[PDB]
Amino acid sequence: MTTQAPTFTQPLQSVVVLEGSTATFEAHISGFPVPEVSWFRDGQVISTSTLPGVQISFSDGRAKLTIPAVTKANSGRYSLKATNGSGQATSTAELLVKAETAPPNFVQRLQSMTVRQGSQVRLQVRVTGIPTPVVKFYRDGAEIQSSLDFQISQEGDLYSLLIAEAYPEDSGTYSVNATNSVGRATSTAELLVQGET
Amino acid sequence: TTQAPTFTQPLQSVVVLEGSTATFEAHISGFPVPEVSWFRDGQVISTSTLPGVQISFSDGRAKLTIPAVTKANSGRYSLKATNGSGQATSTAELLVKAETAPPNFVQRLQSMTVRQGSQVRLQVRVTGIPTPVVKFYRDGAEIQSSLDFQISQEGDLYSLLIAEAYPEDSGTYSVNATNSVGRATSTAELLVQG
Amino acid sequence: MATSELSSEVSEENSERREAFWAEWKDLTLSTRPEEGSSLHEEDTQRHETYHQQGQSQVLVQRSPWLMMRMGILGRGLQEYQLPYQRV
Repeated sequence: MTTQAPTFTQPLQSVVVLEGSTATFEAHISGFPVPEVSWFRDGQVISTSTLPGVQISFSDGRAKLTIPAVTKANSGRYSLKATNGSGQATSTAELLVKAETAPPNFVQRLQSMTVRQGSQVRLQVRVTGIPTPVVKFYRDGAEIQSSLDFQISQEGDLYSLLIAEAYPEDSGTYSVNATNSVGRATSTAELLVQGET
Repeated sequence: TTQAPTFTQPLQSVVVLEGSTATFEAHISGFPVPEVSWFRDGQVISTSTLPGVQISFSDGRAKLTIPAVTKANSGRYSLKATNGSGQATSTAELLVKAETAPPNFVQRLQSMTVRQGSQVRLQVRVTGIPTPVVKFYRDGAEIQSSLDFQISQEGDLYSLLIAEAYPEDSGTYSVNATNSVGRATSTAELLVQG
Repeated sequence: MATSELSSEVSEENSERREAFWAEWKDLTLSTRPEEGSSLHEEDTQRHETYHQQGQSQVLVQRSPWLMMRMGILGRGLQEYQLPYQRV
């Protein structure tokens, strides 16, 4: 009833999301006759041939583009273009896709223990991280190379160091250090091997 | 079992807008219950060095509240818990941002066709933080306030008053508003009929 | 302009058992997108008027050893995800 050029009642808004989750750009639009509407990535037109699974809708003045499962490669600038006989209107926002990461954590900590000469001894931790943390064992400050002498072995996310038979020379301060690209952690405990009585 | 203090949820960084409330929170377990104390940049926290701070510690839950933070409040915040068995420290950062906003035209320029000899008034309304710097232009050339082309500011309302328009005054007028976080531009066309 | 990097630390010790524990990690990272990143621009060919605007947006991504992320644009709300991230 009033020939009016297209105008964004509310522009697109950039969004940060978790790789693997859904992302949605939303905008509200006005105009008359009602605008033709269309979407772009980095200047390129968007179709189900460029972005399989995309859900696009445009009704009641509200235009929506949704990506059910976003990948890293989807990052870029997104534009909604609205056209009509009296003019034209564009809105651009970014999509930033972040990968899962978590710093090393000890869900189960090394634990100080007292034992008898000639006992089998197991020091074990349970470590979580993303990416998977590199883990090392130490005694009195020096790193342990798994070997007959101290068998280090992983079983799921549970790491353990077996002392086949323990002797006083083995008493000391042990510790495990877990690191990855986003953080580090250390769990230290003590082992006391009792002597002859 | 006396149990040394330990965190089940440590402090975590906090970013927040100048003037809002910032909040550090942590859950601590232990027995007997630890004596907790908070620090900033290594110096102990008190109403004296952080006016209006609120502190609380009940049911394993420690919590420090800062009412109306200011940039100067940024820094490392620590929480310490001790008891007979041992202690525990948990450290985190507080970064306060200036509440800012890109220039916005609440009222935009408007094209108008008028009569030779008329008084013409083109006006916009612009908001921003920091305060935008606003300038007027004709066809790309910046206009210099004067009696014939009077530019004035009234609150956040900016005006150009063309005392006497002529056909040579026709063209594309525009207003540019810029600030540290953005910029906005409104252009319109003035037609002066002879 | 300049990405900010906030780190958190934990340090606990137990003298009854002679056990200790440390941790330090990239807790919160705050980045600044260039205004060209989110812009709007309108042309009215009937009334010969144009409008343009662009603005910076700062993105905030947080993480923790307890397997839980947080992210968003500062000004809008944050979203909380549960690491080992699933689907509903």
